[PDB]
Amino acid sequence: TTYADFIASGRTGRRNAIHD
Amino acid sequence: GHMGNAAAAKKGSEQESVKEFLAKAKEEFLKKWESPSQNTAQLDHFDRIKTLGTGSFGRVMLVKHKETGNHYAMKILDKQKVVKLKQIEHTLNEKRILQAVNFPFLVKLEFSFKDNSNLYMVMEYVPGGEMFSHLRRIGRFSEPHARFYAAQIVLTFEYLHSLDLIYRDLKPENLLIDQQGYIQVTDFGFAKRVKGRTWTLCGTPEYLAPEIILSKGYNKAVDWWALGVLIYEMAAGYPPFFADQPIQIYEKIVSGKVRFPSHFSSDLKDLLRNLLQVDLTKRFGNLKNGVNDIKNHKWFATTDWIAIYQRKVEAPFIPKFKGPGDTSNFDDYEEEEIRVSINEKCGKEFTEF
Ligand SMILES: Cc1cncc2cccc(S(=O)(=O)N3CCCNCC3)c12
Repeated sequence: TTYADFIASGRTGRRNAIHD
Repeated sequence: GHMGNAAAAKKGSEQESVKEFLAKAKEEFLKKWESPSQNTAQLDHFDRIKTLGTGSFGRVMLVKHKETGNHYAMKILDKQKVVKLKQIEHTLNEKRILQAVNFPFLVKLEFSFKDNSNLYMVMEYVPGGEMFSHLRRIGRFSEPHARFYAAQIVLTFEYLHSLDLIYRDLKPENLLIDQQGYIQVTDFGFAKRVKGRTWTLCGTPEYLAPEIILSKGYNKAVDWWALGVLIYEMAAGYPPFFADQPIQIYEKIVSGKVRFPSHFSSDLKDLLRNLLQVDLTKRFGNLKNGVNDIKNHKWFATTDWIAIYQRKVEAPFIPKFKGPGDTSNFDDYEEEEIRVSINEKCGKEFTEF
């Protein structure tokens, strides 16, 4: 499912801006 | 047509009143922008309580003002670190914007000062936590709940854009919830006051508009794209474009394809297709009718824009609050001393702070 794909992305936590 | 005479007259009058409000708001902003406040407190005026957030910028601490007893959020930046990270202009710009704006959903800077080692911005304490935390915990927000927050962002961008400020830093991590359940926008380092185009690659991958990714000159329409990302993420629980690595995210963003959960209403999907529009000549918020294409969209038909502005709408969610100084809606962080060198660091660079 799309939700499972989101979990699999590894990007479920707080996201950094490009400069960080 | 879609509106009868009474509704059309009421909408017309409302839109004219927005113009009148914004003209006054710009006059007020420009006075403060040209004569900024400074050195309005000092460190020993506050007791430091707890660290509420950290980042490359430094930290934010809950503090208590000794004389008044009021709690505040104090952002502490190490001047030498700001220099090393090439953030001088952004840091000065954030403080200058914060002291000049005034809007119910923009955090208020109450004091600022500096010492030998650090810069300090003391802002109202917003106790409800980051939207991010609540969204990940609840999973997703209902469409009415997402709409309540979205309306506040629409009004806030309408205000900022009237001042020629592009915001560029929208995401749930950067939106706080106050004690009444309304949104506070806090971060302004990457905002820029320009009337036309700008070119910097900045922001967070999931929220970048295609024209930023493609290294084009871009304008305030990037904020309306980002609103589409935010509304989608609030209502779905995950953003419209994600992947393991930023490069793959960028490929999806520029593709012109977006897919929706089956529970999204048709009105929501229509709004999102018009905000997440790769073609700038077609993106809502970037057309002749401006913000009105968004405010008058069917998905917002139940939104009373003035009542949101006046904060008279009952919020769908009230964060836990046990009293002033409650920090339970923020994370825990290791507490580090705040050191003040006996020698001034980076005085020239931060003269204007
Ligand atoms: C805790 C806090 C609580 N009341 C007011 C604040 C004002 C500014 C910043 C924060 S923050 O959440 O650390 N934060 C830092 C940068 C990350 N984006 C969100 C803003 C506040």
